[PDB]
Amino acid sequence: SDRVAQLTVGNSSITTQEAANIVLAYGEWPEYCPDTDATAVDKPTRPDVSVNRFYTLDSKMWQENSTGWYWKFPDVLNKTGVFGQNAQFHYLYRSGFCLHVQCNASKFHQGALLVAVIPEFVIAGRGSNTKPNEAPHPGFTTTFPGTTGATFHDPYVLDSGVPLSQALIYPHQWINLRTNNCATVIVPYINAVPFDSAINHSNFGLIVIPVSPLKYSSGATTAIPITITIAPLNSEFGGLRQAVSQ
Amino acid sequence: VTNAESAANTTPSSHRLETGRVPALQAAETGATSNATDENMIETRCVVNRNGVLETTINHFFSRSGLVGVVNLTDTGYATWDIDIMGFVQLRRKCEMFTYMRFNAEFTFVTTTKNGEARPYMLQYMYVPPGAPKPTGRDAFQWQTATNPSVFVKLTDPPAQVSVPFMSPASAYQWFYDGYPTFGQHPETSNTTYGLCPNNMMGTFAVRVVSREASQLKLQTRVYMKLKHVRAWVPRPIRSQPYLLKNFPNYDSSKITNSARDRSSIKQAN
Amino acid sequence: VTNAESAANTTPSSHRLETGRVPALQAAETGATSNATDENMIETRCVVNRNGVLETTINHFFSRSGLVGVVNLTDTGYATWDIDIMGFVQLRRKCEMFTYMRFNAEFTFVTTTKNGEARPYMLQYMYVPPGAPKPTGRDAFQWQTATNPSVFVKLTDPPAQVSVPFMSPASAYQWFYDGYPTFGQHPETSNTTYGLCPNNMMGTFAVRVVSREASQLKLQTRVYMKLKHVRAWVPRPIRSQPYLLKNFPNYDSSKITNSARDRSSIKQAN
Amino acid sequence: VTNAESAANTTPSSHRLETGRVPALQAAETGATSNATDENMIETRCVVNRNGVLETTINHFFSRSGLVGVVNLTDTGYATWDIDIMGFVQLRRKCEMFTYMRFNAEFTFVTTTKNGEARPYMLQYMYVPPGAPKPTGRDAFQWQTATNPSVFVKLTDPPAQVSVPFMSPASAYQWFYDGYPTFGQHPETSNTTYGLCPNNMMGTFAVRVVSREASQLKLQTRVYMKLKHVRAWVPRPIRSQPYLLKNFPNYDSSKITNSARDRSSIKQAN
Amino acid sequence: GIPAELRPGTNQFLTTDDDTAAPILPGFTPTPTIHIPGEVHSLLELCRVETILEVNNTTEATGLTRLLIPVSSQNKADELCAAFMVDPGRIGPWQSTLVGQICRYYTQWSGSLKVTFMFTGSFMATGKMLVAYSPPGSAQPANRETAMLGTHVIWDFGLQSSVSLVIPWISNTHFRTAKTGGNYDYYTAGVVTLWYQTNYVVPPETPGEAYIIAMGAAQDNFTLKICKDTDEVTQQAVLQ
Amino acid sequence: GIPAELRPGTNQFLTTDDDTAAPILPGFTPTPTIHIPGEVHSLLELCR
Amino acid sequence: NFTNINYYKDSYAASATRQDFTQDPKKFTQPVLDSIRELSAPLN
Amino acid sequence: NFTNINYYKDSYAASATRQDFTQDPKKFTQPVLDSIRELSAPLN
Amino acid sequence: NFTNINYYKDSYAASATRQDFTQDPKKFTQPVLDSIRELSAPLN
Ligand SMILES: CCCCCCCCCCCCC/C=C/[C@H](O)[C@H](N)CO
Ligand SMILES: CCCCCCCCCCCCC/C=C/[C@H](O)[C@H](N)CO
Ligand SMILES: CCCCCCCCCCCCC/C=C/[C@H](O)[C@H](N)CO
Repeated sequence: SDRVAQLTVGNSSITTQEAANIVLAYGEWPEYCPDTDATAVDKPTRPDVSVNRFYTLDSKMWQENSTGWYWKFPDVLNKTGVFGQNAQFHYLYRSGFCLHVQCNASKFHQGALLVAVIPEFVIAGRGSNTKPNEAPHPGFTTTFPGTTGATFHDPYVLDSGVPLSQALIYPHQWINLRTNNCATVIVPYINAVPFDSAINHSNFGLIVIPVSPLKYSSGATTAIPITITIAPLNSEFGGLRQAVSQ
Repeated sequence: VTNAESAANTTPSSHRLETGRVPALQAAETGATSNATDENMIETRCVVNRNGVLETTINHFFSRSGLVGVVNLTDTGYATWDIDIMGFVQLRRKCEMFTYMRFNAEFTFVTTTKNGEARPYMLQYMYVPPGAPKPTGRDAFQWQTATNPSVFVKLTDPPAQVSVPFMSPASAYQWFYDGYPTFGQHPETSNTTYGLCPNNMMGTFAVRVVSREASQLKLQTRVYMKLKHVRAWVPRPIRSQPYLLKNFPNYDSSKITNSARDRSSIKQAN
Repeated sequence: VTNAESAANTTPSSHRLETGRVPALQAAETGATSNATDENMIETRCVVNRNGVLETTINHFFSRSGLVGVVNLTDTGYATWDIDIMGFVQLRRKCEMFTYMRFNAEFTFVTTTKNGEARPYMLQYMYVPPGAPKPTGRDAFQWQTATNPSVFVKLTDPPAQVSVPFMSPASAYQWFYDGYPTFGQHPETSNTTYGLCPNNMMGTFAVRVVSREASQLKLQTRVYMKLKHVRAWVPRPIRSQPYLLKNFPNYDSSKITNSARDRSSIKQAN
Repeated sequence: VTNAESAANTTPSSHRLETGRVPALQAAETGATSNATDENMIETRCVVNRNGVLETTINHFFSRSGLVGVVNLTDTGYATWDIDIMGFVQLRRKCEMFTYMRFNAEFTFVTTTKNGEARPYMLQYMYVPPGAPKPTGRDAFQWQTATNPSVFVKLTDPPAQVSVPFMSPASAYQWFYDGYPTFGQHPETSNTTYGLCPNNMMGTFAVRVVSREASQLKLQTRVYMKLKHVRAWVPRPIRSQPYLLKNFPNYDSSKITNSARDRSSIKQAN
Repeated sequence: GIPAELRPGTNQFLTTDDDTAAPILPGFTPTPTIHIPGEVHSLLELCRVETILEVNNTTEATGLTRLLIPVSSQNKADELCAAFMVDPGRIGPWQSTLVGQICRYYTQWSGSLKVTFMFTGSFMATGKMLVAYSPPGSAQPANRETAMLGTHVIWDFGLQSSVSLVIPWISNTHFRTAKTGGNYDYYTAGVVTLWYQTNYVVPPETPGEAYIIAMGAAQDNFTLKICKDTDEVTQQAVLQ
Repeated sequence: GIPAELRPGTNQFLTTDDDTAAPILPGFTPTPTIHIPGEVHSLLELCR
Repeated sequence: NFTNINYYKDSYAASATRQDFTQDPKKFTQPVLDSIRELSAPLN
Repeated sequence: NFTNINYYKDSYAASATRQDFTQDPKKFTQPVLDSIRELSAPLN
Repeated sequence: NFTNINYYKDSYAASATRQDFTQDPKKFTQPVLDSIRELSAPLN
């Protein structure tokens, strides 16, 4: 009554037979914007069916000597589905998300993963250069990876000068290959403004760093994938105009 | 929500000899901190704790003055300083402990001389908001300050001190901004505008010596900022790597400093 | 007459499909501003506005100090200044935004030296009303100030500051006067007295160094005026042309500066 | 427990002629002070005493300022002083009259020059708690005092004065500690750690001249401490031997000073 | 004019002073607040979260295998796995956690600690451990019979893959200075050791090498006194 | 600003003065007291 | 102890206002949905 | 917030008195004689 | 005589508080167990 679960959101469902919990980020639920905190005058739109559903990304192979991956959360979904059309035609965007990262393995594989959300996960440019105009900066396909993700170069500092050891102050879970196979986080809309564009600003970002690397014996399955499914809970848009890709 | 001072006291406990009640076996795979306390593991006594925790709020932790910037005036005639408190690594790390912060401020101006003294001259401090014209000379018309707030103080006076409100267009100051300020084709080589929040640009701080001819002194005014009425949101880990730039969280690829000093073996506590 | 703070909030609105009710078609030929609001044109939501408009009154807009005049004292021994605030174009334009103004004042006296310093000398500021004899020397009998208000202050003191009431014979100060002060045959060539309101001549402001011999310093005292308890009437457009004279609204016939900068075409917003 | 001011008055008494009632024969072998009073020995009169004893409490006896330490600054650039009040034998003996003391403090800083004057320079006093890094230069980063309490005062100002609370980890300050701070093999020759209470180490007091170049003056700042809200326990005899060391009660084996001056004979009062 | 004398403390700028100041902007109202999730009110909310310790901070550990305690199968009984000091204001494993970076801003701490061990290994690998805390006194124990004389816990790798050893507040003084070394070994807290209680038993066709992830946090009665500045941040020149 | 003149005795440091002082540590509570036997309250207890 | 007293109309120029001891550690330490007891196994 | 306090008999030496939010925009925006509705044609 | 007035939240920065005339000389002068009278022989 605690390990089996089903998460029906829209016309999509997620079944699992061994999980641990569902961490609720900062103990709060994704809500609609109240009339007190709102500042825009135009009426917002609410599809409520076509955008609040589980979108599944491509799978990431988990090699033995892997470093990690990271995705921006309002940016992985801009070309896929009706959510990308809504977040390309409109100008303002407010929604929470509902994470789920699956990584199944047999009872003879060992390893663990740390999955977490990092609000305002700013990517740092690597290189010793204390000169404003000569310093290195990350490219556009590194700050905003897209739907194909991006790998870490130094997962020990989260590619931002911040220790991974104390990265447990974030809403997170573990995927221990002996206990569970799925980590899920229900994150609300965290921002300093009530509404914000979904093309220039990426609210937060998932990180999956493989601590205690994958180990197995000969004869077992080598290809161990990693699949993540997102659900934009309580999406609402505003400021309809011409569609802009990026 | 509980509101109390001191510290949670302990209660008397005895030994437990039964099955099914296991307070020690936790499960960290759920992303929750363990809730096992003193009384359930070991036999304990009763104590009444009086160790006040008033000094651990985020309003007593930040309400302490601290150097934010230094302004060298040669006497070009004047000197400017773009207001950004992320220039000295002492008050930058405490503010970067958090993601969003909403607070009032209180700046203190301490001006000295080259060798260190206080000659009875006069100084004008002028705050230039975003959009107001910066002064182009020591006897320009911008110094008429018909609307800009200015302070006229001497070197032989106590250090000047003003109070500054929350002057941001957003609802809070964010130090980390995961995005670009504008639309368009962003480059792959030199993203010189990534992680630049426009809600934190507060203007320019100018200073001149009120005179007609040129005074032959090289001054140096230090700005000491203190935070008050501070609210904080979304805590985040404290930085361990040395700072390189001022507006960017750049670190060094090689020679990454470990977050714990080395010892001989893993089976030797000392 | 309505009295409220914040800002008028909006109300929810739906679409209208009917004839005879047209809120968008106005008629500017009646000299009245259009009264169409947000709700009637587009479908809107409900918001509660809290954006305070306290900072937009004519009493917070004028209650800011500002340079009105400068008085150069060579030490003739003394120096005079006919009180007229229309000499610097920063505080002149805000006051010429209106036609009639009734207010109290608060003058601040900031005196410096040639190179800029404050030597411990003594200064006497004396106000000479219209009709009182102006001083003719640095050791004359007019400085005995048996009835004129005077201020004795040093250079090493804080800047002096006094409060001045509404001292006009009319009911308000008018900046624009469409007439002549006297009767008679007015000339066609040089009307050197047109637009000269006699209700604004307030007197002369004199300053000397209190001594017996001559002090070898060239001072410079700046008068900073601040308005308070201000009432305004009959608003009028703000001036766009550069100022030429002090008591006259003269402009330049040739090279008239347009009130909007040029662009390429009329079909290109940028 | 009795609480009263003035002094216990006497009562009238007459002669006693009886057996068995002997108030004069005491017995000092019981370790108790004799309780015989005036009235029982001699015939006395009645008096009402009004000689107030308010000036004999341990709170009026210690609430008097007194030199605790002197700090010589040459301008190394800076100067430090480990806080320990047992360096001058005037306030050390009154505090060593008692074993345990719990009190607040109030330090006063009096800084002079070599020949004795007060040049208008600036001084920074910084308190370094145990564990905080001591400054290594006159322009180091420790002087940024983002958390350490600091005082910026001039030489031409009144002497600085701050209030300090009870900052000990134990419940009271003990001056005499009959033990060692650590475990292990203690030596027989040089016990350089006997009688060293770790609950009295309060940190380091640093002082610098706030400047950039080097100021050519030799200063000397005297620290005047005053006790207040003082509680005392376990009184002990006052020292009669001259002091030799600072943290140790060492005396001289030879030439022991007698606690009473010599006279000719034992049968000659004068 | 009312008579008024000036006292010592005039014209001084105390850094940690609570006083008013003249406002630059008269009649100002800031931007209205909104509801941002995750508001902090005290620093005692950040100390009660588990955070991986760097118990493997020895040399020859490369970049990320410094957070892992290697476990394998032994040949002699009563073996030892790892050991580390308890002092959070000390250089070592507690330097990499979140409570040991907040207790470094303050020069005093008090209350109980908490260390949580999570076992990342195969599902078929059983075993038992004896993690034992020892108050001050002699050095680190050499035998398991000496280590079991303190306050130990017997944790066995089962379905629940995490145990928590609470470190009780056993001290003489009410508080402890977060600066040990020298004459400050009077404020030491003790040694936490982890022992190979029975063995690490593994079936065939399964790796015989696993890892334990140690985490650390504060307790309900944790408190701190007297703020200071940390020793980490070093700055030569201004960040231009 | 309220008018106020300065009197003799300004800027002097009297040793036996009873006055307040600015506290260096804001929001501080000391170590709790315990019961230590033999508390003195006056110096007239040591003279008897 | 009169300290809260202000001397201007602007409220942001006052001292440190009322010290409220608000503390909700249940949102950083136990954010899971299903409330877990502390005397039972987390995963039944 | 004591600020209105004066210290002389002359009332013109005080601070900025009571802030009244008086506002009559109907004399600059709609000064016509015949009151026009906003949901009808101005000139019938 | 207003002197006790403080001006901060910290109570250790005030003046010399209430002067209590507490005095128990019976613990230094007569600490013996058996209470001895002053009009009789100490050792009967
Ligand atoms: C001349 C006297 C008045 C001086 C006014 C200076 C204060 C105006 C700037 C407000 C400062 C707000 C605090 C810092 C704001 C942002 O966080 C910084 N830009 C950080 O980058
Ligand atoms: C020496 C100390 C007292 C100085 C008194 C100077 C103030 C007396 C003049 C009153 C000024 C009223 C404000 C300006 C009046 C008219 O509008 C100007 N003439 C404008 O042309
Ligand atoms: C720079 C301004 C603040 C200066 C702070 C200095 C006071 C901090 C030290 C507290 C002194 C407590 C009284 C003396 C304590 C112990 O008894 C001494 N170590 C005696 O050896």
